[PDB]
Amino acid sequence: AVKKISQYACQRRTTLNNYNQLFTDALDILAENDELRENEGSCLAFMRASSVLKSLPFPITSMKDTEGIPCLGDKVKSIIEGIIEDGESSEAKAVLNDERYKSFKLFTSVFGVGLKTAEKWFRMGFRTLSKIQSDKSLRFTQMQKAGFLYYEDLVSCVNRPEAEAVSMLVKEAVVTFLPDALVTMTGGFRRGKMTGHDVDFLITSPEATEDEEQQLLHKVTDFWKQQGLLLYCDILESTFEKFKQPSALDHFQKCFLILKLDHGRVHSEKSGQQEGKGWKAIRVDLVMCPYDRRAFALLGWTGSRQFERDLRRYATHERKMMLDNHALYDRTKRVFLEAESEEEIFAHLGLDYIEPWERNA
DNA sequence: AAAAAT
Ligand SMILES: Cc1cn([C@H]2CC[C@@H](COP(=O)(O)OP(=O)(O)OP(=O)(O)O)O2)c(=O)[nH]c1=O
Ligand SMILES: [Mg+2]
Ligand code: NA
Repeated sequence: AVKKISQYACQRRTTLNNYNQLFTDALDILAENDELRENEGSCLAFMRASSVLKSLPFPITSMKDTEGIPCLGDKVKSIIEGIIEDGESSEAKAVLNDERYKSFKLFTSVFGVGLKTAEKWFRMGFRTLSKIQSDKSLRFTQMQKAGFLYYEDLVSCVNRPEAEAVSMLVKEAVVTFLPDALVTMTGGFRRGKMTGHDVDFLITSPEATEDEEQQLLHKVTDFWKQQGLLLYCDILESTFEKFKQPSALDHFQKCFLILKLDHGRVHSEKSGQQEGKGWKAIRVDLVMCPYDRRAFALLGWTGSRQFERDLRRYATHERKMMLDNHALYDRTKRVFLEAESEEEIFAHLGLDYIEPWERNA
């Protein structure tokens, strides 16, 4: 009954009602393992397979249900077969018991710790965070110190009442210095997610001067420092150049923060909870972009990561276009394509518009 | 420095 399924996430509608979580959770574990081991192509195969299954409006209950579904190779179909058999993946279970996997997941869960540092610590014989933190020869970056100091709060995922409380704080701070500014919550929460590892925002101003737009993130973070809310701050100045071709991280001015979010600012509706210290450390990402690039930045920062990947792949292989967070370039017409909305980008790409809550690829 | 942060 269902229409042909595209190999591209940007040509699929993926809502949060996942009927194939048994399969997807196992494929996500297998993808994450090849990623920490730096096997791009094998991880890529599991990510694409996981992504297609998330788009299905029904659960896979037999191998005949896998017919006509793209991105399901022989290796992926044997994993599906094993899960149909007893409800569990022996392959994912072996990864979960692997010493490298456990250590890499554990070490990279620390803010300021990436693949290189996790690898360094694993090859040194470390297996637990307790032994890393208490070691006398190791030296930590200021990001890693914050990562270890606020670890429990940061490893606890942010919920919607918390994200909304942060949105109010961001909007009140930004409107203080730029009353004409547009503040949009991006990331997972824009896609309708109930949790996240952080909260993301896109800030833009139609009438700000070059200086007002450069100074805004400094004014907002200083305002929070004065109030004692800024636990961690790292502001990356713009490396954005208007005429370079779109050919990881974008070049806009941005900041990676840890905010002290007072529980009193959260409208939780939840009762029976224990207040403890009365606040929670929340990872917050702010992006400032020039007004004319607002649609590309919004598309880039809304995600999901797989939706973004397939958008760029589709643009390259199907349209001979170059897309990133700053622009869209048409290699045939030899012209940069302008957009005032996400809808105009989809139209330029010849794609049916996919709503933010349908981008959960 | 490389590395981290989306
Ligand atoms: C890191 C990363 C991110 N992106 C885009 C797409 C998403 C946004 C926000 O990032 P995030 O990981 O928090 O995403 P989010 O979906 O909000 O996930 P969480 O709920 O926080 O886990 O950035 C990307 O294109 N490539 C990447 O490698
Ligand atoms: Mg996020
Ligand atoms: Na990390």
